[PDB]
Amino acid sequence: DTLCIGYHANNSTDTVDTVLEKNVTVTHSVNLLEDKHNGKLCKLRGVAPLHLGKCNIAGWILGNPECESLSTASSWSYIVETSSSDNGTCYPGDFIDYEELREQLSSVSSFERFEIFPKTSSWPNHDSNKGVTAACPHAGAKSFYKNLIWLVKKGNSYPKLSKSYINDKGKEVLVLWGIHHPSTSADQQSLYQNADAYVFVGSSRYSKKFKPEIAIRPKVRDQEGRMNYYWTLVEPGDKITFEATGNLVVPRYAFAMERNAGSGIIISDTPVHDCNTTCQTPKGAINTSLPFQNIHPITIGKCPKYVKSTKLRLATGLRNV
Amino acid sequence: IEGGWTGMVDGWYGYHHQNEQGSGYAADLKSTQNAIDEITNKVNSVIEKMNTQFTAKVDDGFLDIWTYNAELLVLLENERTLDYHDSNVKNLYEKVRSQLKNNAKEIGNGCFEFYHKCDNTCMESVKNGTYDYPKYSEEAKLNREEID
Ligand SMILES: *[C@@H]1O[C@H](CO)[C@@H](O[C@@H]2O[C@H](CO)[C@@H](O)[C@H](O)[C@H]2NC(C)=O)[C@H](O)[C@H]1NC(C)=O
Ligand SMILES: *[C@@H]1O[C@H](CO)[C@@H](O)[C@H](O)[C@H]1NC(C)=O
Ligand SMILES: *[C@@H]1O[C@H](CO)[C@@H](O)[C@H](O)[C@H]1NC(C)=O
Repeated sequence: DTLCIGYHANNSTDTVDTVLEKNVTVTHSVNLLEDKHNGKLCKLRGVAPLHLGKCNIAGWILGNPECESLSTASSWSYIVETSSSDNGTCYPGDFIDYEELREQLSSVSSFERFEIFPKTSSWPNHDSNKGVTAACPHAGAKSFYKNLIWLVKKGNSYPKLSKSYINDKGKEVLVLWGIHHPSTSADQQSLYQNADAYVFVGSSRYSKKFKPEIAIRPKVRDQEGRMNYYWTLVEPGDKITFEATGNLVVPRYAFAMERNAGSGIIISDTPVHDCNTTCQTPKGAINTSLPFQNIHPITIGKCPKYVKSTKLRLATGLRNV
Repeated sequence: IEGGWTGMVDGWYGYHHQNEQGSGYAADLKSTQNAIDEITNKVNSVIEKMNTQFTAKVDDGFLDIWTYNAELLVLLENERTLDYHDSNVKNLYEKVRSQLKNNAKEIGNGCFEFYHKCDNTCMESVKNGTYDYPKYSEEAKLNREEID
């Protein structure tokens, strides 16, 4: 006629950790991490990211010809570039304030490409057709970025150059140009005729003068010269001017745009889907009311705090046998 | 006690009794109640406490320690738990063991073998915290002494 005492041994197998014993199996626990994700890259709240496959942001924005087809949009949630996207500055050189630009462009609401200095109209006294390199081949022939023009002496004279644009668009206008530093004085002279050549660029938000550096850098894509790439945001009301006695690689296409509070740039070989989520990761997305995750240091939108720990498992209840 | 119960149902812990009536399982209420009332309470206060400063190495040095600081918070409240319930099992056992005393044999293993005849409302009586040692005293002493 007994009465005894005992406890629960659960069907549930998840193990947690203690001081004196690590491996230990329990009946109940909670996990504060999230290992799991949909293994996809989604539209973040109904907006699709932008995906540049073989191009990185520079070649894309510069209009590298390998980026010719790619995609477009007025809008994107974030930006994704692959591990394999190598199409950058095909003429060797430094992109300036690159990181900052990358951040401005992570999220965009309206993005409008317009040709800020028409190739036909804008440069009557300089030569707009010579501007190609083998450094930038397209279709088996010498080529250049689509969004810039490499301007060159017409003549045997390279006159002084000033063109101005007022921003009549409704938004910020991203404008990009570059500076050509040729390899030798002879090189300098062929292109711009003028050894004394300088370049100046200005606005309400921006003022800089440029002197090119003639020198022989190591051959890259066969170039011993260099090209620095610069940019700025011209305010809606604002005006921007350009002066050069040489060495200036002029804007052709610019972009009217309005930002969004930055998302990131995700670098992943993960594929996009028509799916959607709140929280995007390089590896995938996550639906969690969960506090953390070990998944990736890089998260987008509203996301669980990243953590480098393997497993966080508490205990709701006792051991089992 | 040397094992758990696959057959337990309503809760974490309780008793299993075979009387002249029948057998089977059951568990307690308040003991399981105020258990989680205290547990989920603790589960909160830990994680809640972590946060950050404003008490009035980029993140690379901070993070690694934040974790190391956090990881242990679990290795504690975890440890402080498997001991917590264990304590509540003991407490369950002893609250009966003092109640019954001479009346039942402690064979251990959470198990008691009643010297007298216990059937329901005596059982639940024990459970209610109200059990009569006098009621069953002789019914016990007789049966117990035949043994010795
Ligand atoms: C676009 O990217 C591809 C690969 O990222 C470039 O092609 C490589 O060019 C380099 C030197 O020009 C060579 O080492 C490789 O053998 C080439 N591979 C391929 C696929 O052709 C291509 O030149 C890039 N185009 C531009 C203008 O940047
Ligand atoms: C995902 O898609 C719907 C409808 O396409 C969109 O309107 C919504 O904002 C998204 N869901 C979220 C944010 O939970
Ligand atoms: C995951 O997110 C979607 C968003 O619409 C929702 O419908 C679904 O119930 C969520 N699942 C969980 C586990 O919360």
